[PDB]
Amino acid sequence: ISNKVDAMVDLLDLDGDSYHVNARHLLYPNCPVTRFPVPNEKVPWETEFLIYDPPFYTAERKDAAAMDPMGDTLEPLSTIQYNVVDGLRDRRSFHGPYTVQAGLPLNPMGRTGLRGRGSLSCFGPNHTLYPMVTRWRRNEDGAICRKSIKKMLEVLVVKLPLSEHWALPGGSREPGEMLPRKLKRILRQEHWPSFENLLKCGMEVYKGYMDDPRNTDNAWIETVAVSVHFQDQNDVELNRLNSNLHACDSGASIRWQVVDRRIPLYANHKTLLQKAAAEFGAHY
Amino acid sequence: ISNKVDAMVDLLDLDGDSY
Amino acid sequence: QESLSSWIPENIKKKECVYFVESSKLSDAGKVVCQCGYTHEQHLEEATKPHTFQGTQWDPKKHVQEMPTDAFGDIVFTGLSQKVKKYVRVSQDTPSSVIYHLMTQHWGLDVPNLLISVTGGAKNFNMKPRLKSIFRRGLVKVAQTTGAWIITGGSHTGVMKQVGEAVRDFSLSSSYKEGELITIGVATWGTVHRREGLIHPTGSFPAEYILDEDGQGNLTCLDSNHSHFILVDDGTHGQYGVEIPLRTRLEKFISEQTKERGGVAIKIPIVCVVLEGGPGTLHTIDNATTNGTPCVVVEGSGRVADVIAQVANIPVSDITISLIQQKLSVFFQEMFETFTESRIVEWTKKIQDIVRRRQLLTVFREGKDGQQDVDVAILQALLKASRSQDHFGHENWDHQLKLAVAWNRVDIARSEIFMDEWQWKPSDLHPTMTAALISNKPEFVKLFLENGVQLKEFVTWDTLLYLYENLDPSCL
Amino acid sequence: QDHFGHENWDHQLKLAVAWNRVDIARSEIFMDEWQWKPSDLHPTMTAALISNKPEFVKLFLENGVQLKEFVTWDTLLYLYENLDPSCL
Ligand SMILES: Nc1ncnc2c1nc(Br)n2[C@H](O)[C@H](O)[C@H](O)CCOP(=O)(O)OP(=O)(O)OC[C@@H]1O[C@@H](O)[C@@H](O)[C@@H]1O
Ligand SMILES: Nc1ncnc2c1nc(Br)n2[C@H](O)[C@H](O)[C@H](O)CCOP(=O)(O)OP(=O)(O)OC[C@@H]1O[C@@H](O)[C@@H](O)[C@@H]1O
Repeated sequence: ISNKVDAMVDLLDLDGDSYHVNARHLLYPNCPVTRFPVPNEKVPWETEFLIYDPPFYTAERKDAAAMDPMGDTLEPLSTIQYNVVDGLRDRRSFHGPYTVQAGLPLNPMGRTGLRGRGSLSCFGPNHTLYPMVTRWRRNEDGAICRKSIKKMLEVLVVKLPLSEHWALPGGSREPGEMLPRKLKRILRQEHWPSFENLLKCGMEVYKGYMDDPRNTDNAWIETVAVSVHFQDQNDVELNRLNSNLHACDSGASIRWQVVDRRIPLYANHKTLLQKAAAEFGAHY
Repeated sequence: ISNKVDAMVDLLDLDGDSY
Repeated sequence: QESLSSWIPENIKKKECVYFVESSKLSDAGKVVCQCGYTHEQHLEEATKPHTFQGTQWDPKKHVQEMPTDAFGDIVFTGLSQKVKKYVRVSQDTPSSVIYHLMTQHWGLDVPNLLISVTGGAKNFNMKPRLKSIFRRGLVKVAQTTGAWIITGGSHTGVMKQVGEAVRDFSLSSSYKEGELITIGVATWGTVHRREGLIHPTGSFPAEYILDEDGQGNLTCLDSNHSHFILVDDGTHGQYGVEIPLRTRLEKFISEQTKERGGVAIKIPIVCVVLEGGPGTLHTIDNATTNGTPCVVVEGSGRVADVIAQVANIPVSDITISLIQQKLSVFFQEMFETFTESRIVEWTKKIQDIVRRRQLLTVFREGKDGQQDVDVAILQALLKASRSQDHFGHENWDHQLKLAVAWNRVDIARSEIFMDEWQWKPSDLHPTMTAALISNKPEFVKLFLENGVQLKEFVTWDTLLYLYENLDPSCL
Repeated sequence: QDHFGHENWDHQLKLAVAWNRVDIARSEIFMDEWQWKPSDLHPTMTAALISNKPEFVKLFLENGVQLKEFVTWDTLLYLYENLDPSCL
């Protein structure tokens, strides 16, 4: 009775904008100077704004970038062929003709809050392609595995120990002729990856602007997403990649992964995978 | 008393067509 | 175990596909799948022979063959509890008399005073804790205090998973008679995950079974909290429309049976409950309601049940087809675009009928009004429909009283029966007074003696002779 | 937080057992996130027995861990090694 009356005494007594977000965080990575705060209200360039005073972003070594070293735009040594190919340094963007002012390429998405050289290699947009291998995760019988809502996709991901994060085997396309060699030289072989480049004809999931933390008001990153899919698991490209492995040279392990909401990847690097979920009816 | 308090705990917890 | 293994295979028989049609469609890296879908290059795994005349293609009649069942026994679900649960394997054409005889005599079950049926959708659903506890407590109390059968599906996903969950919740305490919530399960044998570890002829006694979720395709796994399983055969690998017809036939034949204990005979009442179904529940609810079963749809977390709850007391024919379309367009986001202009017509007609008869239809009103322990709500709807039945000679009164005495709930007797319907001359309660005395029911004898039956009468020479004949058959 | 191999379940249960509040375990952990095959609770059952937590051992034994199993030769050897270090 005493215990029953106490809870009863207690009872009587008690009675979304889509603009880039990661690129706008404070404390630019590995840079002592903090980027000036830009709210979401005035992030676009066209929007009214009157207090603009960001420190000139300076890379640690802008000279070795093989592009314009001009962290400060006092001397416009750079001659960028806007909307045209400039040879070694690409100046053609997937988004389209962006606004140009004072010789500094303006970020099409908006004002990130920091303008300068940036961690990106080249002054202005930097092109990249992120390849992804997607197959349906299979049970012991080999049939497609079901969650409650939809299929499971099985995706191969690679991390290096220093990153403490997982990312797709993609990198900046240093060679114009053959991107995959530099993109995943520590993964395939370059011989098995010469074969992979011969087989490099898949399905184009996403192409356009990418939200990246390095994005300054001058340099931004746009990505290309290619997805090769496996229908059966008896033979072909699966065994071709199994024998097509020289990743044992260095680095950490290369591993297949399931597609899930809590899968450890970079914040918006996994937005590419989320878009790829629509390719084959994936449950996130 | 124990039986009387239980119903009281329950009380406090609960609260043309013609075709 | 000696006379049981004999009374199974030479009367019960299983369907098989004798003919050897090749694979018209090969799916999921498999060529053995041929129309019906078992292994081997042929349609089935039988002898690869011309199989009489080599007539092109097969007919579910010409090329389905019935041969004696080879799978039966006591399934044990590995380390998940040591309870040993019976299972049998049947086909389309087995008369309900055979299954009733097996289940009553050989399996050891007792004839119930009520048949509560649990039919619901199979898309997994998650529901609020209040309604969750209410449903569990109500189902367990109504199915334990009356000794009723809880016939339902055998899968491990959905409403039947919820009732397995509630049976587990009962076994958590199990104040007395732990193995008394017998829940026979009905499911298709052709869609079971680890069913190849159960095919053992002339007795698969303790045949261990392993359950593994997220390791199947579209097929289904067995439950672990049910007490009995009856699996049906069609000689098919991936169809889901074979258990419902047989279940309806058997459930209809059960209610035909009459129970006679103590001198009063009643036909077993039959009630139905639903929870967020899909397209086939508008079969089961209609098929149940047209007969006269008190279907009990619950308001809350419903794809289908909530639709009836929403359109429930709104009067008949006041709803338009466009109104029903806009009602349906606010609840079915996943397939709101795959709904044909003809899919609306079926649902409109069936909702029209179900909601038109509000005497049989009953909405739960989870917490608004009548939010009792569910047991009395189900009993109240059942007695509502029993009151709605035909009666010419003051039979409703006596039948309802007999049924209340057959159960063991005096609150129902005093708050529904004994309060209403007038008349009830004290001599009228004599026939059920005998059963109440025989079955040792002191509450009901007190209530009857309150209403006017005099112990000075009702003790006749004939009545005393009857009572001494039915004396407790365990006494010195 | 990140979890690839059903680690959230085990981590939350380990943390609840590390604390001494069974209400949290039953109202947040043990009610949700599905699955939890009775063999999964064995690693934390050992810690619950070692640290003298009767409420958690009752709750685990309610969920399905059978005392017929989980007493292995290795498990018994482990338990006797971690016996209360203040005993005769
Ligand atoms: N979705 C992302 N993609 C690339 N970077 C990202 C991403 N998210 C973040 Br936040 N970051 C930042 O880079 C991290 O903060 C690291 O501190 C930065 C580099 O250090 P790491 O983590 O060691 O290397 P990665 O990030 O894996 O790739 C970098 C490659 O290597 C360089 O030479 C460059 O040419 C290539 O972009
Ligand atoms: N054990 C199962 N039974 C029926 N279907 C099942 C089962 N397991 C799975 Br896997 N599925 C599949 O899902 C079906 O293809 C559903 O279409 C899929 C979505 O489920 P629902 O559409 O929500 O539910 P219904 O289609 O209306 O069938 C209600 C039935 O009728 C009652 O008598 C009971 O025998 C059943 O509950």
